[PDB]
Amino acid sequence: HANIDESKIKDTVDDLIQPLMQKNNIPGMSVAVTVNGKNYIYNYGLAAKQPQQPVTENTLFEVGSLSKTFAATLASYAQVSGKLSLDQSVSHYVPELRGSSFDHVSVLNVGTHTSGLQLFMPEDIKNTTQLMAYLKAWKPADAAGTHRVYSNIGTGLLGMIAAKSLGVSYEDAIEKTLLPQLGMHHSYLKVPADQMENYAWGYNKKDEPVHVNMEILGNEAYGIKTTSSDLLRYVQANMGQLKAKMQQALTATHTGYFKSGEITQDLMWEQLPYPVSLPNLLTGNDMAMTKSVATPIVPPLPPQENVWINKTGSTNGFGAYIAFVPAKKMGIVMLANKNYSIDQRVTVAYKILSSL
Repeated sequence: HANIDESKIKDTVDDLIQPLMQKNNIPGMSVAVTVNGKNYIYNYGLAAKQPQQPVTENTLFEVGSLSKTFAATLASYAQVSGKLSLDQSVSHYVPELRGSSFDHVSVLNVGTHTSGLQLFMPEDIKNTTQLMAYLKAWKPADAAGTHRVYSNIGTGLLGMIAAKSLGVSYEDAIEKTLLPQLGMHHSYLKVPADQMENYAWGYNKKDEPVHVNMEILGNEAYGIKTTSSDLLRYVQANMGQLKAKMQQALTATHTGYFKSGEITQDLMWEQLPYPVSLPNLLTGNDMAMTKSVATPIVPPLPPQENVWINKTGSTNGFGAYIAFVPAKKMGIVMLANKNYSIDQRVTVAYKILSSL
């Protein structure tokens, strides 16, 4: 249609996403954009190849490490409810780690990837007893609070501590409290039977259909399955656009606690100044697997409007990205059932938001 922006936006998104899916052999995608208070959802391709099933408004994707921001939101909710202090040590909340290295690791450290815990849970840890034995014996290579090492284990502790401070399991905290209060009714840690037909298959490097296997503390770090529509609601809630403790909690996760390279590290969210240069955005999204120096921001930077806030997420079979700019009330969710390179996710999102 002439003189309407939904047709302009669809043209921009189609022109970027269709060649992206072709050249990377991505079976299906959903892209959700919010601007000017309006929501636009674009679906492409196949949720499953055999039997064939299209991506629909109801399609659930694994979001991988986007899940970390829900653990942060829960910790922030516990903090605004008076149940959790981020500067206290991890062993203050987990008494079985009293006398270990976690006497000198704060909850803020695990919420900002500055504890020094490694990226991946050791593969032979499968129950709580083995987990506690590992954590009691662990020692970081540098003092907690000096370096940033992106960590699934640290995120797991953040979520576990937040849930315990609220008196519930993490799964209960997310599925019975957090997601319902956000109005995200088609977001799950465990997909129910009536939604299994909507659960897209992921396609791995060998193009085999795969679903993520949930291991210990996995819900906190990589467990969320959701629709692009529910995640767009999450983005809008993070920008204060929807109809008080929960809004306070969402906003407070945007507090800036450490500088590392080009990014400001918030509570799991990461941010860059806006307007953002694409080179710095690409550099800031290439920090997933290496150690970097981390410098505290004290007093912490309050949640800002004039910033680009983002998070990548991946599993073996899926690739996701969220970015939003509160000053412009604009945001994007990109979900795919193949794990394609982060530089391509970020570049497409930059091009789409810059077109608005």
